[PDB]
Amino acid sequence: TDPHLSIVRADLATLQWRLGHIEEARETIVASPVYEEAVGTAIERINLYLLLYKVLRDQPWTVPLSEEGTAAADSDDNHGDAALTALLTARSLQRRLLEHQLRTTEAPEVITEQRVVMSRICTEAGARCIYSTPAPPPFSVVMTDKKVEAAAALAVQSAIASRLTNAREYLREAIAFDESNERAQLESAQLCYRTGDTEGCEQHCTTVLRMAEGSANTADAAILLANLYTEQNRDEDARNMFEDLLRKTPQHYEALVYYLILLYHAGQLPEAKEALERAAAAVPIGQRADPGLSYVRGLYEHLCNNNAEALRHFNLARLPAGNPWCTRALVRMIRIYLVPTTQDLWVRGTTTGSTELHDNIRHAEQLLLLLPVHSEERRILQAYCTMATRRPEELETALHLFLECIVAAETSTATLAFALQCKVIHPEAFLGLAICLFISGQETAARNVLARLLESKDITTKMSAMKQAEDKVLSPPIAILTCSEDDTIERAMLFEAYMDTQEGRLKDARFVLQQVLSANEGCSSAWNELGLIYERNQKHKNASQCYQKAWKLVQEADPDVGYKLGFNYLRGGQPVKAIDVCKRVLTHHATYPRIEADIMDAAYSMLRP
Amino acid sequence: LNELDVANSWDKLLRMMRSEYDMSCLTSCLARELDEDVAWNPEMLLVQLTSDM
Amino acid sequence: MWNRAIALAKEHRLEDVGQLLEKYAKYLIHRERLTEAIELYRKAGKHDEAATLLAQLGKRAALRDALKAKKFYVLSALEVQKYRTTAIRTLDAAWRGAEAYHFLLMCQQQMADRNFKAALVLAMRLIEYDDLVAPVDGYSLIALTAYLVKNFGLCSKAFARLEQAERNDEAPRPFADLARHIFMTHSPVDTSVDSVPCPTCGSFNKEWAQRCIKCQQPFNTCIVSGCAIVSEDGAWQCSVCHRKALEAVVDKYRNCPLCHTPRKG
Ligand SMILES: [Zn+2]
Ligand SMILES: [Zn+2]
Repeated sequence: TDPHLSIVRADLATLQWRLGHIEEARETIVASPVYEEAVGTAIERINLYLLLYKVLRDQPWTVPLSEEGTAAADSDDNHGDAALTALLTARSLQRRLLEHQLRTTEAPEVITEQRVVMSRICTEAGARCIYSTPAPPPFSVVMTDKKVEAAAALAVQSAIASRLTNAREYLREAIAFDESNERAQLESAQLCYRTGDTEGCEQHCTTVLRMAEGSANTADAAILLANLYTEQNRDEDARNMFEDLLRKTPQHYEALVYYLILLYHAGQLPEAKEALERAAAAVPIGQRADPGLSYVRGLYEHLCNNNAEALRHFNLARLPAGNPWCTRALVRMIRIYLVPTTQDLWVRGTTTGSTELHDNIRHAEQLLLLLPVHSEERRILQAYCTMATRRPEELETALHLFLECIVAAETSTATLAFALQCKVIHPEAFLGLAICLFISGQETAARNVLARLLESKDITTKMSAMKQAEDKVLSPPIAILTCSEDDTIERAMLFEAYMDTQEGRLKDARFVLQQVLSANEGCSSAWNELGLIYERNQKHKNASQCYQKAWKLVQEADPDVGYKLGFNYLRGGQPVKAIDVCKRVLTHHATYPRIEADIMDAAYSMLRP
Repeated sequence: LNELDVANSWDKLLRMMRSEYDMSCLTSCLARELDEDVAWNPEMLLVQLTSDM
Repeated sequence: MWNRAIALAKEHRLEDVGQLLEKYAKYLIHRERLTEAIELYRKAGKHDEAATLLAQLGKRAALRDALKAKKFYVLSALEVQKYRTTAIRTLDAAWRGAEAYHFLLMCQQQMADRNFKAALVLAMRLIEYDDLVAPVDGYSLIALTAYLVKNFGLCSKAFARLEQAERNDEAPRPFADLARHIFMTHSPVDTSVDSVPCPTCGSFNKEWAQRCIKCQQPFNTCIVSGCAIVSEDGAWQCSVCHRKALEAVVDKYRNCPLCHTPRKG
């Protein structure tokens, strides 16, 4: 009826896109008369391109090629990113209208309001550049040869390098158009961190963490600082800033999570109560504990291996459903039901505990039902529940689930091997594959799949290097230097050390264990296995301090390290620090066997000249 | 101690209502506690609910 | 010595006892001794502002865990009922506030009772009670029970109001996602909703209708199932909380859902 008006076309394209009509919405947009006379007749022009970019924000593009079999170098890569072309045009239009109105001198309030939108536009541009979407490679050229497609693929990395250099271009105007823009500085911090200019990274993150209040995005920078400083251990000031951060806001649980995890890594865990209880006191009395707060406390107790209390706290954290922690808390609940003890899934079960394990699986499946099918990790936790079943026929089902995970990620032995050499996108499922292989009795392919997962996280390079490095920086591997909840690579290298112990080549096992220990002091299990390694070579001296650390970490809860550390001291020659250990064992576990006759009597014999 | 299996209050139920879509974002208003079978006196319970803290 | 102070002021006609009682009430509020305050009020015979001050902490309890808030309203109604015996607009507003948190408990536990048909009948009764309970709380249950019985129409209205609330809030929301997903994966047409006729003029009305659509006569609603009562033969009248229910459901319950009054025998 009235095709001049485009206000209606706006919500038309919006509704079409939101209902999944993609090509239809694109054709709706490109059909606009304004798309290639008051002041406002400028701005809505650009608006359509915005919407275009939005409906093409999630759309996977490819790198354009030439039909001869080569990449079309004369065809720009961002041409494939039609949304990037869209907002390239849009930002040019916005600066052109800025120069249009720079000589108008209208009512200044609209000038002031307009003065900030281009910042949003170019920041979204930079985000699209750094978060680019090169499509998965085609298969027709795979069905041609094994060298031509390889030589053709050698331009996609050029494409991403070009795009990120464009982003590094975008940063300056991004910050320059608005300094009050918290997101602009945040993105600038992230791209600077991707480049390597650590000085600028510190500037951006510090600026964000000052002026951003009333928003949680600060935490996204905060973790960055916590990885920025602890990348090389040169700075530990983040700690201080953290409490300073926590000085301003106590209710910022999402920062408190990284606080707890970094403290866990530094081994200074129990002091976290300083920040914790005041936050607990921050909430007014007579009110239910905040679900985030409950998740925080349960996370703490899980790091303290108080899994029975952590179960309750996490179940308190789930209420009410739909909260941002609800998926997280449910995932943690399933994890701790799967791994209640320090024994994780890839241990070997050497009657009575099998039935309790089955009951755990009942609880786990019952709780896993609550997680939506749309959630990606739901099927991974399904496969992990089937792992918990430990039925050797269910291993086939488990690997089927874990190898549908890769097909989800992309969106005979040949099928699993083609799932193998694909791009490493979902490390959780890859660890699931490794467990699948190991509990199937397979160790070579388990080593291969874990090796591919490790290669994704670049802690491969030190195994052979450290031998000749010590023969003639011991850099903490940058993968582990996160302090976020992603524990997957930690368990990955724990698994790898476990395998190496099983094959008994304890050198590189102790090596990677020392690597993660340098990364993390709270990994009590690794302390235990390192001490076991030292026992295997009878080097009780280092094992003694490691087991003391492990005893502190377990909070005296075990008798096993009782006999372990007591024997370690006793064969070490100085069990005067083992007598108190033995009595400490007897104080709670008054009937731990083999104590009263083996150790302190031999200690008295050793005390005699 | 025979009340640690509280999640059963949604276990055999949600199995028929969650298997399709992600409607969990809507069920925030559901109370964790159920309703029991006893007559509550007007005044005998206020002391025990205010004596928690 | 507040107990001595009030007696001293009363025996010396010190009419300023209101300020003294206000100071005592504020002091007990600061010391969070609601039990002492309500005992003082019931020994002093104060009813309406006493119930109001009880409800002041009642809503503060209600905003996180309201199973005590419904009890607070119940004994507030009991206090205003005892006001009648103490004697020898607000007459029914107190009962409205008390009954405002009646329906929600059994509306939520109807899923546990597995008879999901009455869940919608309960859920569509809190529309008039949007002031006491926020509509975002109730419309979630309304849409949920509309989905669980596979009916629509009312769910469209609930989702529309919920999404308008969300758009008011943002000026990334998942209730728009739920509304669009359900409306495109299912037919969004209202099912049969007129199944009860008016006892006066014979006009078929909604099961949740508070008044007739033709003759405009209010109907007393069932206290547990929520259906409007059309015949007084199957209507059971409670003599304590002054409420009505249906015989076929109240025979199962030995006590009233509101007051739990024991049956005299
Ligand atoms: Zn009528
Ligand atoms: Zn009654």
